[PDB]
Amino acid sequence: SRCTHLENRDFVTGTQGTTRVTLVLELGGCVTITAEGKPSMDVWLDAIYQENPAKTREYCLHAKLSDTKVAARCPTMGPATLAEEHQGGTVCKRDQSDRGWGNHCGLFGKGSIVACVKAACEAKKKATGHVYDANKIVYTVKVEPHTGDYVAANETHSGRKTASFTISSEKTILTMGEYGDVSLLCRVASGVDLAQTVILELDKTVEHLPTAWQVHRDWFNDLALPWKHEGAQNWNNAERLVEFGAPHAVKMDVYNLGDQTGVLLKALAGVPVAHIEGTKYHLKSGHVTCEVGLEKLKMKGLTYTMCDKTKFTWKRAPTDSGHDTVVMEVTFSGTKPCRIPVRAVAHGSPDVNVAMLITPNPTIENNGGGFIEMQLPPGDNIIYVGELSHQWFQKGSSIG
Amino acid sequence: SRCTHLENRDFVTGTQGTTRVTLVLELGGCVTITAEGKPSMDVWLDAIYQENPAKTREYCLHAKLSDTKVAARCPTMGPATLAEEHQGGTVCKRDQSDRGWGNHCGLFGKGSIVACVKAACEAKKKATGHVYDANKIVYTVKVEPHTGDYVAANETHSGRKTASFTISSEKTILTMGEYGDVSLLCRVASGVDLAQTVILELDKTVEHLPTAWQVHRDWFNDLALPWKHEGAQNWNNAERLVEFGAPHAVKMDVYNLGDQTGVLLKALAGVPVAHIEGTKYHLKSGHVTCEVGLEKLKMKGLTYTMCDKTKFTWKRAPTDSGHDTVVMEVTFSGTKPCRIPVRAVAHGSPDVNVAMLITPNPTIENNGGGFIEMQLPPGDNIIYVGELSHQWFQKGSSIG
Amino acid sequence: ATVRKERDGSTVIRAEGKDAATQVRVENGTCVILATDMGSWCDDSLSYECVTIDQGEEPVDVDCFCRNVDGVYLEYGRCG
Amino acid sequence: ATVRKERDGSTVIRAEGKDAATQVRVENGTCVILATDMGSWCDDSLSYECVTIDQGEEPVDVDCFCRNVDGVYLEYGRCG
Repeated sequence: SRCTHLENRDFVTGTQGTTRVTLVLELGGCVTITAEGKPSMDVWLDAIYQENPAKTREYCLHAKLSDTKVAARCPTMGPATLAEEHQGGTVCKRDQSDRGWGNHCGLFGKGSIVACVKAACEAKKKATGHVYDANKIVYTVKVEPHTGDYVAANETHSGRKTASFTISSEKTILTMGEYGDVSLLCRVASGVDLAQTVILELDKTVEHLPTAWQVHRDWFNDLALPWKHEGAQNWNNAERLVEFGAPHAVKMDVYNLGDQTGVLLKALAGVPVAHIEGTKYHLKSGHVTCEVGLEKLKMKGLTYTMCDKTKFTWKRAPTDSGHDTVVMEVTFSGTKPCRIPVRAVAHGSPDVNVAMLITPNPTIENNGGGFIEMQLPPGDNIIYVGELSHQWFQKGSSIG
Repeated sequence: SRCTHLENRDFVTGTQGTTRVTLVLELGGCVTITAEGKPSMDVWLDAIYQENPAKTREYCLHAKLSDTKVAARCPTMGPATLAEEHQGGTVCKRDQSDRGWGNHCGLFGKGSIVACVKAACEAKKKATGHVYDANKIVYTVKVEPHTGDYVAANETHSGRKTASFTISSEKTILTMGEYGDVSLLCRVASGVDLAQTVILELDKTVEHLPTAWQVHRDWFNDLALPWKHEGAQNWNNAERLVEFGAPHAVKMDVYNLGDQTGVLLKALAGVPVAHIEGTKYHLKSGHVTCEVGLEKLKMKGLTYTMCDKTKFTWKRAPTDSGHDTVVMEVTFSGTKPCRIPVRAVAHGSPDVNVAMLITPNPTIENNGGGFIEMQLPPGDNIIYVGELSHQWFQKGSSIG
Repeated sequence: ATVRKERDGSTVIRAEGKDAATQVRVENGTCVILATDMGSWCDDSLSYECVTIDQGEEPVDVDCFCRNVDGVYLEYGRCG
Repeated sequence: ATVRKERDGSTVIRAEGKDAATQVRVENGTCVILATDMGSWCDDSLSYECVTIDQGEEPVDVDCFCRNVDGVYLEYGRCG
């Protein structure tokens, strides 16, 4: 099962009477719910996303400079102008230059000098943003029976059910097929102002980079780059990527400040890299709180025959699950369907079953079936799947 | 004169007997030497340069990444290898990935994962260096009579003479034509270890940038970029422009860290921008110390007739030179060649000449001539070029 | 998707964007390619194992997996 | 080098790398272009005055200067 493989796997084992269970589901983790007389379900937060979020401002990583003009006046001849100063598509610098007879001035002294350049952006050199809205986010919670039954014929996950919630629609009932019904009441807890969360992307170039990053809107708005709203004619703060040279008598050179990709990516080291799946923009981190209702969950294959004790084989012998439980898979040569006779005993006590089953009524189906998961006390145990045995030593405490 | 126009202009006015004068000539400045019974000379440090300096190491501003391979082993199956680890043209990362049954491992636990990528450099994305050698530097000192005589026919500077020195050859005698000879003994003082001075250039791309920068070798060698010596097969420290992604079961993505041009140019803000004129690499700042010998300097046009007092016109009337001296140009309608009758008087003293001439024997040539420069006491003066007068008020002290 | 049996026993599937979410038959086995960031073939490439999943097992944390065929490798370019 | 008399009285010389260290005649006057960083015509350009130097004066801190012609401007691209 997908859940058995995760580092962040939590267990919730209800009592004979428990019908409501409160859970925090984090992105990238899972929870295995076990309830007596009920099957085990794997519940997990699959995604927190918004489709088509509002675009923020866009930034310029590399300025395209052009049509540089320099105007100069002589000492006491007033100031030098260029119309480009009261224009938005430009960057300008007023300075003074040393003037004299050998550069057409009747006076030796400082004279006015102005240089202007036309600032735009290079093709594919923008950093774009999208901001979230709590009113528009969607969060997907998945439920699947913990049986380890996969349809490796059409590569389909059997019994997997998806519940989609919004801030308004935050209640659901999922029908787990022949296992009955599970109710979920999930409240999203962002902890972070979604309206203050930005997803940042960079226009694709030849180099291979992460998809996007999840940044705080505070920070994103403080980037020292020219910016604009998609549709705007010119870039605001275009002067951030320009450097003016020392003025000569009537000439003053205008230089570029380089490609800021490296600068930005240095800042983004240690920032969580986020995913985009078409129109779906994903929050890299978050969690949700559910009240899981198990009352309508029924045990599958109760009236099935018990599997013949001698028809078992080890498909996968007892191994540590990585969560202080033992996992295994059996192959049953006999006639299907049927209930597996599984138990475990601690050395010295043949008559006492010590197996606290995570898969409560293991059955061999005419399709899948055969996976058993159990919690065993520390020490030397023997695991029995009918007459089929295997010794297991259980490590003390937890290595977590 | 070029010298009259400079902010950093110094005066050296010798006495009747002085024949040797010690001077510090800085790049970008000039010195006007005045000696009694001798003409005035404009001496200046024109350049400190080295032709074809030894190349330093070259750095990579943008890495070209390719042929990414990922190798993985299962828990307890030992380590994952790729030959690319003991190779120089690559960057590698050893990590551990979460493994289990659903990714071909019989055990659940961390398994070895290695990712390797081939690191090279993008076309035109290198920063190159050249270092200096005191044994190979050349320094050019220019001498020109301070007369303001230009051949605006063939656009040639009349009387300008260039002396080239090296650490060995540091003595010279320049023949100033009809003005005699000036001897120079110049000792270069770098103050900075030339062998610890680097000139940095960036490979030309579409953006307009400064030519080069003069940096300290200490700093240049500490740049956090991959580097190599021209000719080397691979880049050293190629790992400086690579970022490995979170390892998945058997896959681990390798990303680029962007174009470092912006990063480098941010560091170079406030660094002196240096010039390269073909094979000539120029030190942006420096100075030299000369012992200037004036003994063999003769006064031109001593036996010339005195210009007719009434044949003068103001070409350019007395104006402040910007160095507490008064400059002017006259047009002489009469017959050439001749010596100009120039003097100045302070109000109340018609009989006393107060003009301390910076151009000691002004003459009207059959080509050029007519420029006068003088130092006048503070207050109300009258300047006379023959019968041609002009009032001049002289500012007190100095505004320097 | 092209399949080649590189002389060192090994096998290599070279896939593109068109090959995403498809089944490819290799030898007696079959491999499923789920890799989303695929493009045209070039230098900007990524090569890794296409895991053999034991019959009737759910693949986990893999975007390329095989059944009934061992030692399969995936390579794709990220251009276009 | 091309010379054009832009209707607003003004005149503009558009020069290239080939035009470096050359004399160009504009109207009754002549201009000398000394600009070292010149290239082919493009967007990456620089435009500034080409100073009228009074007859028999040494030009100082100018890389473009005129004689006997006023209001001359220099433009060049930095491509190739």
